[PDB]
Amino acid sequence: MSTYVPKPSRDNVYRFFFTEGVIACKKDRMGTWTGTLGGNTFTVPCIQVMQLMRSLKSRNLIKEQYAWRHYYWTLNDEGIAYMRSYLHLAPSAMPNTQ
Amino acid sequence: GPLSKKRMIIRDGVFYAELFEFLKRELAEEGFSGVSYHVTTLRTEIVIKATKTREVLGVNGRRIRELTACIQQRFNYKEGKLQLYVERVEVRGLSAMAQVESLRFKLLSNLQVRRAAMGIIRYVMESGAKGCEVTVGGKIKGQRAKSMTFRDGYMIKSGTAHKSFVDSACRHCYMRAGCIGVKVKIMLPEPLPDVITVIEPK
Amino acid sequence: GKIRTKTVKRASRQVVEKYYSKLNFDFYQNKRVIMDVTIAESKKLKNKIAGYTTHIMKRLARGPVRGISLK
Amino acid sequence: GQTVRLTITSRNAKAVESVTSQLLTRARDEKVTIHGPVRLPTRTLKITTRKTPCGNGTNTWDTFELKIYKRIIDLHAPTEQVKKITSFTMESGVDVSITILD
Amino acid sequence: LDQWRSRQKIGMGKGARCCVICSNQKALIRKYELNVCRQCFRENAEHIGFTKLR
RNA sequence: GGAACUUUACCAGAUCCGGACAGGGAUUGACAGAUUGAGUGUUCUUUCUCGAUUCCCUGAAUGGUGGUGCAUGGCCGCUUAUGGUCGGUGGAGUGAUUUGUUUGGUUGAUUCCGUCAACGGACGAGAUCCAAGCUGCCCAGUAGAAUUCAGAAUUAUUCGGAAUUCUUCUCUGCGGGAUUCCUUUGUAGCACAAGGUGAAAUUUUGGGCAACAGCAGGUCUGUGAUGCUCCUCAAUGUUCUGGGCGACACGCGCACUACAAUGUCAGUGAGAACAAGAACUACUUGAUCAAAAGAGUGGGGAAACCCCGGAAUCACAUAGACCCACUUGGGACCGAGGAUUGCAAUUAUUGGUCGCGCAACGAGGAAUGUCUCGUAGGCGCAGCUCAUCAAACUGUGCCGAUUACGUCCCU
Ligand SMILES: [Mg+2]
Ligand SMILES: [Mg+2]
Ligand SMILES: [Mg+2]
Ligand SMILES: [Mg+2]
Ligand SMILES: [Mg+2]
Ligand SMILES: [Mg+2]
Ligand SMILES: [Mg+2]
Ligand code: NA
Ligand code: NA
Ligand code: NA
Ligand SMILES: [Zn+2]
Repeated sequence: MSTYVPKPSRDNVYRFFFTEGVIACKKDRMGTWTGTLGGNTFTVPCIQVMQLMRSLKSRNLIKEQYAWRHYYWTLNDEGIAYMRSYLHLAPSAMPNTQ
Repeated sequence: GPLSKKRMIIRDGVFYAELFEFLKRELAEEGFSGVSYHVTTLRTEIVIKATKTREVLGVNGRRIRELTACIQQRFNYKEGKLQLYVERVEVRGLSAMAQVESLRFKLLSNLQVRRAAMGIIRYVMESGAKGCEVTVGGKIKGQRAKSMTFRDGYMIKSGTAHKSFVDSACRHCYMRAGCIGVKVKIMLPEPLPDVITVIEPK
Repeated sequence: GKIRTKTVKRASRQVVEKYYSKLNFDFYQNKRVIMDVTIAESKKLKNKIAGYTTHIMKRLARGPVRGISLK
Repeated sequence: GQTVRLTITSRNAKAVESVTSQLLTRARDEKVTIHGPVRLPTRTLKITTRKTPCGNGTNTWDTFELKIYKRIIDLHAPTEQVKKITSFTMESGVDVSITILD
Repeated sequence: LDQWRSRQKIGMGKGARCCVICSNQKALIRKYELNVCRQCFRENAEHIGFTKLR
């Protein structure tokens, strides 16, 4: 409906993106995407999630695949450093540490 | 509530079909050659088969952990309930899934088509195959499509048992102009349906 | 069927030379003998092999047979 | 005491017969009375569809079929004894459901 | 606005369901709750389990 | 591809940006009034919020049942349902090219047997796989049967509590069984005809898979398979509203119903198989102190419910009606009530009641399709499409024949 992404919901997806290290979203534009972050089942509309990851890819920050209507976004080493600056942290994702 | 038997079997069948398609697109350059899984009471372990297991694993299993988390999110598996292992294929000269990807590698590079197809046939025949066949077709030269096949050895083509003594694969290779599709058929050496041997007495 | 093929006729001749002293003119004993001295995945084929082997044995009892060398 | 009913169902014929033949031997080791196994009728799932992707030429169809196999064994032993009979590594494709009969 | 995609939001009719692979809405197979195109089924029948026997 | 919206690609109008990314108090929403098809901030007037998310110029990118199937991939159809296809070494020819791979018999078969400048091989055919028909082991408190004791009915036989036992029927994973096996004829090795054995006697029956070459055959409306193209911010992108794909006393293909007595109507009897079901399918009882279709209440489910699956052809010694006529044949067209599906039945969504039946039609010119035994023909039932609608397709069972078992006249 709207691609206007409020900032509070923009950082929530990024924190999940850095925490888990990967995001999967079914390609439907009438639907919502949920994620579990410390018990918070914060939800974003699919169209907003789809719009946020289109900007990261075109800046050479993530790697993307598609199979059976489902997206699969994975962030690059260039993206990893970028998210560290934006979120002001120094961890190593989650499937990277150990 | 529980689902019926007719629906449990079908629901567990479209899970394998989607899993195969997902792993086919990721580990295509690494040489994916089939995936199997076995549900237990504690976990849902899955086994992959590739000829480049070092590249599939990744640094400290990075690639395997990125693949692990993709499946968990899509199917909503709970944490600690899913596991994947990678095993190595025995002989790479007898899997048309890996051979076709070696062929595509030569084709996406500057390689002669005949010199490319002769390599695959000679290799698999040397590796111990019983019959091989390579087909390359579609806008090979000029604006008109053409088909070029290369056969060697013996190969059956009819009946039902032809689905067990023959392996096959396909791919679509994106050239600068048009598309090219290549197939490789390998005859893997139960006896043949119509062979009879008489035991030597004494 | 009506007419026998090369697969049946070639295989049914090796049986005669290797095992000539275990065969006679009866189809049912010959089939039991054949099923132990040969390998094949189809019982239909083994029935025809014992059918033609019985036919050969009758001809041998009369005169020599072309392509069969008992030695 | 109580009666426990085991249901075996799979898409492959050999896998079903391998698991059930295992359970009988394990059950006889525990000296447990057995009622079965019973070979329930197999359901056939069918889907038929046209071969052409464009609707041309002769109208040709193909039929795709699936089979489902089912067995049941009734034991006579409490839960702990059953928990030891069926604890093994069954191959993939086969499932076993535990039901307590009334 | 408020009217944007208001008809599809109903989710009732032949334009509601989509193939689980193609995301297409023509000639679906709803038998046994499959939701697959007729074309996709012939290319994935072996993986699902169906095999041509007769 | 049975289109009410959607599907929709077409027509008349209104929106949204779904132009990423770079270079040079932004902006997003809202009450009331007017504009409008719109109680749609679409825009205008008046204000009031939200806060760097996007806004204005360019390049670029994305999208597009937009274009070429004579630029392609893949798949499918046909040539072609036939028995075809091809190497190596050797012989012959200046060479293209030939032999093998022929001539006789036989077979559905380049299937086999003899002869031979050949000999060796390969694929196709055959073999393999699936289902039906007969049978062995295993097996049932999701299938059944027999027997004995309590009960109940008629004047031995019937009906519906407790028990024992047991696989004839049902269920099915792997096996058995048929092989020209036996006799005779015509006989000049391969085989054929009649008979026997037998559940089955000739590819046992019905299917599936099927070589080598080709078609400028179809599809860019399946696809996140694509080359090259087109348009790209009041756009061929996308959404919303309305209409069309259903329009006509015209032509053509394929179906359904009939033209009646071997029948129509009204009763009564006996009696299938394959399937599907939310985990929506369906029983019983109300409604019923009064049409049908409906409504409404309790419960039950996947060899356990639906179900002792009460199908229609069919049968009736039913001492029923009609009597050869466009008639109680036929049921097109139209009128007036009422109920149901749906957000929405005005181009009828469908079903039920009464009426119209004065609409052709009395067996069909020249031409023409399919068919050899549980077959043709006839009869219903499930699945699929599906909120509602099957004169269609994909399967299943029930009743069940006439003719030939030949030839090369037509193709
Ligand atoms: Mg309609
Ligand atoms: Mg519209
Ligand atoms: Mg498209
Ligand atoms: Mg063409
Ligand atoms: Mg030569
Ligand atoms: Mg009658
Ligand atoms: Mg139709
Ligand atoms: Na020739
Ligand atoms: Na053409
Ligand atoms: Na004709
Ligand atoms: Zn599809």
